[PDB]
Amino acid sequence: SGFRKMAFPSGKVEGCMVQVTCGTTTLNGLWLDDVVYCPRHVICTSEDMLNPNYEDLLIRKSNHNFLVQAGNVQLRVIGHSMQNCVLKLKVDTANPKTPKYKFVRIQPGQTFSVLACYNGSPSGVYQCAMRPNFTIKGSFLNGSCGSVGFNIDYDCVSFCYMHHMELPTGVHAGTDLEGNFYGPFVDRQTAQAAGTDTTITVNVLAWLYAAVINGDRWFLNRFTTTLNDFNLVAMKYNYEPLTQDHVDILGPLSAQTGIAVLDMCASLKELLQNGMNGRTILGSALLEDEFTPFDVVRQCSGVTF
Amino acid sequence: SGFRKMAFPSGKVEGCMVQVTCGTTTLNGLWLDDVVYCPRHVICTSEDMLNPNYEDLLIRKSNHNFLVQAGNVQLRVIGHSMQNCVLKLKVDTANPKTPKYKFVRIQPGQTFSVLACYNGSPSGVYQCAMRPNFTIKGSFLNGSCGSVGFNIDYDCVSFCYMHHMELPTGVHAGTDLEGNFYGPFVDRQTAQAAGTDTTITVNVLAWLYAAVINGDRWFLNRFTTTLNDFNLVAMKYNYEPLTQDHVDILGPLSAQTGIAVLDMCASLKELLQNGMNGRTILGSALLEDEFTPFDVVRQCSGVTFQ
Ligand SMILES: *[C@](O)(C(=O)NCCc1ccccc1)[C@H](C[C@@H]1CCNC1=O)NC(=O)[C@@H]1CCCN1C(=O)OCc1ccccc1
Ligand SMILES: *[C@](O)(C(=O)NCCc1ccccc1)[C@H](C[C@@H]1CCNC1=O)NC(=O)[C@@H]1CCCN1C(=O)OCc1ccccc1
Ligand SMILES: [Cl-]
Ligand SMILES: [Cl-]
Ligand code: NA
Repeated sequence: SGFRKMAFPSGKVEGCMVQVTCGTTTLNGLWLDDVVYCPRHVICTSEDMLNPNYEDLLIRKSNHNFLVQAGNVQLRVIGHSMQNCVLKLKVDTANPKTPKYKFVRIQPGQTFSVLACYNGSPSGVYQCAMRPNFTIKGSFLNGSCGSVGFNIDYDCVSFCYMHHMELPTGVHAGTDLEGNFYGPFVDRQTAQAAGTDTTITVNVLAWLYAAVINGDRWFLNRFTTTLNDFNLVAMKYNYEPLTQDHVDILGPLSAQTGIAVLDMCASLKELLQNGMNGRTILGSALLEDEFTPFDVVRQCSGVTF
Repeated sequence: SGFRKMAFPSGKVEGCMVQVTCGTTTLNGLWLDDVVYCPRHVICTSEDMLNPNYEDLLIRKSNHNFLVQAGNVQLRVIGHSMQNCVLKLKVDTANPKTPKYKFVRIQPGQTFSVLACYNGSPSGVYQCAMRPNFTIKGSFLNGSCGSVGFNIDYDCVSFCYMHHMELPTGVHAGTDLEGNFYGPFVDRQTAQAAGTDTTITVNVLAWLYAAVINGDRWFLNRFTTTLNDFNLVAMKYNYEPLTQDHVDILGPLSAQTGIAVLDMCASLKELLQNGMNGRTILGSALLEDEFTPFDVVRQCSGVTFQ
């Protein structure tokens, strides 16, 4: 028993991290097969970072302008191209540690593991969720750009995030591995506000199920409700709407606990209206919303990679 | 910016995890060089778990009674020895993925990363702290025994924990890699229970410093305290005593923020008195005690956001 914020084992990703330098700029790259992926703003100076013409800055560059370092070995760049906000550096050597992988784009509410890296060296791993406002609450310092987020399924790494930005409130923004930003953000040094965030309702429900599985039951009650009535409460408390799909997705946890979703929705409804009355749930005084239904089942069933 | 429960990258430990089977019993082992370390209760049967005589159980085993599997490769056991509550199986192959490593026994309050494993395969990684009562608040299911805890400061893996038990309150107990338990626990199914736990005061203060570094000062106040007056108050909330060693360890964080340690103690005293009044600190509505001073310096910027 027990319930912890748990990240995927990071070893398959660690073997892919490299250092990329262009001029005085150094950040991290992802080395898969014979291509290194990194943020396109590696080609920028600070003057460029206000209003960068990435089109013109890249046609000025050549292969020799890029230094790629894998551990203590230099990788020779033999081609370069841009895809959206990502730079693709073709190198002369295929990464012998390349895992089975695919590039995926995740939806708000979904979670992933971040391997925070500096100068091509992994530093730490933690679990994040894509917020409804398309930011992530990460932990990133200067030099972390190019760090990636991922999920693992059996032996297959699904890369979903590359780090690019920190916003004025200290939350973070990035792209998928095809260089498309999550959220209404652009890669330049301008003030860009994260939109007002909301709470991920289906994940709060998933975490309440985890609490029941772990013996925390004080919030269960005799009442049930309907989607419509609950969604009016959700909107009142800046929670995301709950859809029938979310109810279906909570099936496995509803099957494991023998508690109906609209049953649990009535519990969450009262928690929002009355608070916790000085009690905690799974060691938290807040309603936690960065565990997905899949995250709960995987952790409570010991799934292995 | 940001502040997260941050584990070490687990790859160096993943390459050491194997499956150990004896009889119908399977758990995890740690393969370093030509030795596989695992909990000695892998040799137990249903009856033997209340008062196992491990010396008598082990002398009856042959090397071929131990099946060690590294992924898809069977490792041949060529010898075995028991050290305290750990079994050491000599194998005929040295692990080519063995990292630079050492064994360290940690003190209560220290943190480490746990690589939770089942059947020799990693499931996930998370941060833990050794509680003052020598338990850890883990996430462990049947089959997780032999999973290990570690730090990797400066590219050297320091193994500090091997998982052996879940106690009736749902918390967890185990050994160092020399097989000595943390706390008063034993690898028997006889009634055991953890002592009353307490909050790791020096870690809470470290985390309040992290909050200041990241730009939050709402909880500070104009007062100070003596060390002894602080401990008289904090112990009324089941906080561990704060020692001069702890004050010294907090020095670098005090220097970076300009907040004297005993002035931060005065803030904590008021936070215990008042609660947070609807506010949060670094995203939490409770006072967090599983970040050490070292952890905060590891993760936070060296430049305070004034
Ligand atoms: C990230 O770009 C990085 O790690 N940079 C490494 C070194 C470097 C690369 C390119 C150019 C110069 C230097 C960095 C990571 C941030 C910094 C702090 N925490 C993080 O997560 N991200 C950025 O600097 C990005 C690049 C485009 C602009 N930007 C950014 O964060 O803008 C926010 C902003 C800052 C100041 C003023 C206005 C907006
Ligand atoms: C751990 O031993 C394990 O993973 N076992 C897997 C299969 C197996 C191996 C060897 C022998 C038998 C079976 C297991 C992990 C626990 C279970 C649930 N969560 C966990 O972390 N730990 C145990 O079962 C240990 C072994 C010695 C006794 N024990 C235990 O947990 O007993 C609990 C207890 C009962 C009464 C009083 C005090 C403690
Ligand atoms: Cl220690
Ligand atoms: Cl109070
Ligand atoms: Na109900």
